[PDB]
Amino acid sequence: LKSEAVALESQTIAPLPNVTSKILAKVIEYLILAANYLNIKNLLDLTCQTVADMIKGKTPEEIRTTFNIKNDFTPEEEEEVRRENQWAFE
Amino acid sequence: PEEVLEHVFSFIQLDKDRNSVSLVCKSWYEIERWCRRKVFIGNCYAVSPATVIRRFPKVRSVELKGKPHFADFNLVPDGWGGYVYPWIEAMSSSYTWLEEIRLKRMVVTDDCLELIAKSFKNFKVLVLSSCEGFSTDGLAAIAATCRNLKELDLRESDVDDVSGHWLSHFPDTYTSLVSLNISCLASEVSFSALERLVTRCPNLKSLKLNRAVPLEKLATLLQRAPQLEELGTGGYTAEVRPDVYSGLSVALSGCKELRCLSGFWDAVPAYLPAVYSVCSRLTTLNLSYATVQSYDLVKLLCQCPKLQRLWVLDYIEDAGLEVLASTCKDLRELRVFPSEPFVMEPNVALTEQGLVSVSMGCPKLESVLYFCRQMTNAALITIARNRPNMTRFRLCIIEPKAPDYLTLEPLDIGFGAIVEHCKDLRRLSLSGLLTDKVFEYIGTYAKKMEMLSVAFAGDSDLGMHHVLSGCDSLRKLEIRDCPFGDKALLANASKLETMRSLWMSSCSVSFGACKLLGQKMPKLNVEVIDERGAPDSRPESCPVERVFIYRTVAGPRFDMPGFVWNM
Ligand SMILES: O=P(O)(O)O[C@H]1[C@@H](OP(=O)(O)O)[C@@H](OP(=O)(O)O)[C@@H](OP(=O)(O)O)[C@@H](OP(=O)(O)O)[C@H]1OP(=O)(O)O
Ligand SMILES: CCC[C@H](C(=O)O)c1c[nH]c2ccccc12
Repeated sequence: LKSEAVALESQTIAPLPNVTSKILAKVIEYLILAANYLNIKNLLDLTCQTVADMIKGKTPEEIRTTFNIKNDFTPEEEEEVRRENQWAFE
Repeated sequence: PEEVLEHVFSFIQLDKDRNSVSLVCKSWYEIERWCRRKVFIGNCYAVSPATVIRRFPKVRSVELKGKPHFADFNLVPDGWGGYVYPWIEAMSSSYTWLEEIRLKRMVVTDDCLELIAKSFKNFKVLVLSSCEGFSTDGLAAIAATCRNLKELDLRESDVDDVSGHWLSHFPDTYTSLVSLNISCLASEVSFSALERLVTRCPNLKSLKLNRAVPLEKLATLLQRAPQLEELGTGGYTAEVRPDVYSGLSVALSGCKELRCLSGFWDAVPAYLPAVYSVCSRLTTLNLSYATVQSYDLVKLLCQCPKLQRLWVLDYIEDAGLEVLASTCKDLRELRVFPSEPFVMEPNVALTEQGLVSVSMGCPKLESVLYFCRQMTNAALITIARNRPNMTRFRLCIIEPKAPDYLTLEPLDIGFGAIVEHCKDLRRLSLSGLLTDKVFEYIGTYAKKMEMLSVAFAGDSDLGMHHVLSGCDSLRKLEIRDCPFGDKALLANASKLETMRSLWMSSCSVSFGACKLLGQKMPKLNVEVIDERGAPDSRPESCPVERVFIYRTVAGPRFDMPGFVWNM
């Protein structure tokens, strides 16, 4: 376990290169980037859920703000999608 | 990164939030569409099967709505539209893994059902809320073929009753039933079949019977279904006999998990008490079909402290509702229906005082649907004062254009108070003597309102104008016999793009003005529904019978009957 108690959780496993020291600590104390890597389905389900909450019910702009995504939409595409979204699917 | 994003995304299940994520970047738009499970299509002429099938390839669940709501007031002639086949045909080849189809006000044929039945293997949920054009033959097919069915729900649908035999076509291996609503059927289903059915389905939580199941047979069904959460009785009348009463009582209290009760057709007051075991845990009760008198209802209701929803005839009366008001501190939604609407002189003593009571007495009343014969601004003012938390308010005064009966004034300040005080009012529906002033009120205050309905109200286009101009959240407006026409509509035409539809029927909208709107607004679909021949056989300036405007991204539809005209 680098950089058999309750260490079989990870099905990437049951000697690590794509993890660090301060990270491994937090996993055993019990990122997502990881939680994945390793397969620990309940921790993947921990983070992915509360993350999905940073999102729940915020504007597209409001999300990419409070994340860090560059809007890569030509206003052409951005307006036509919003039209479909709102006229057909909401 | 793709996989983690897919996992985050599966938690987000709200349409508004799905759309929101589809619009955060080209990549989110792509992950998002591929793992979208459900599509809500509120107006099926708004977009095309094909457009949908390609945006959302892996869809498990489809809900679609057809004719607008004023089809319930028999105001959308047969032929208008609604056709679902095209939807089935398209999804049939594209949506192998489709699990549910919930449809509202659509035309559905035996053909469609056949097709659902043979194309969809994981099929599990069919809800047909007020549909037409299939028969029990249609149902047979589903019973026969859908190995995996969990819900068959036919709320106020209008079926062709070819025979009760459809239900036996369900094979003996079938066990997965969770929910059966067959209240609209008249076809008497085979009782043996139904019984064997209820018995081999351990997961069946909702069973809603038709009138053809007699009170006498109910007890037997419940012994087989002790785990029921929702029951709709069949008939509720019989010769009065305590073997009968007792078998009821026993069977019923054997259902510890019952929360919801309805049905009760021709209910005999002597047989209601059987249901008291239940009463103390009920959250929903629907007594709409029961013409039981007030004291009875009262006797029933003091038993029901946990009651959250109540639908009832006006037989309840004010005395009725004063009790309700002290008894059910948990009431969320009340619907009082009329027992005899084609009589302007009371048969019950249901007045405004009724609704006023409930409103002081139920901290949590938020939905209302109430038919009386008389009303006052004093009452509406108080109502609005007590229930700032109100969210759907539909009043309906039997005799139209009726004024406040104490002062004689129109009800504008009445309804003005509702919309001023119920800052989250998202639905409103109106009656009595009303002048453009109410609309000015709505336009100033109803900022969150989504749905408005109006009949015999208003003075001039100045009214529709205030609504179109004021109501930021408006999604659906629908109007009949009001003095509203061309000025308001054209003045406000782009509002129409931020709205799902406008219904105006028996109003003053001229064919000319329809023509012009259609021109200004390609992306709308301005349908004129009229049955007295072509609208050029008449001077441009003549009112059409009905016009139905709605945004769409699919352009004009192809299935217009012959009394329908796109502009
Ligand atoms: O328009 P209605 O024929 O009245 O029927 C309903 C409904 O009203 P019911 O309460 O009578 O079912 C809901 O509206 P609310 O009472 O909750 O306001 C509803 O579905 P929701 O449960 O999603 O609200 C929906 O409205 P929508 O699709 O606008 O949300 C819809 O009106 P439709 O005739 O548009 O289906
Ligand atoms: C009370 C009956 C239900 C209906 C509604 O609330 O949408 C309605 C109530 N009041 C109305 C006046 C005009 C058109 C529809 C209505």
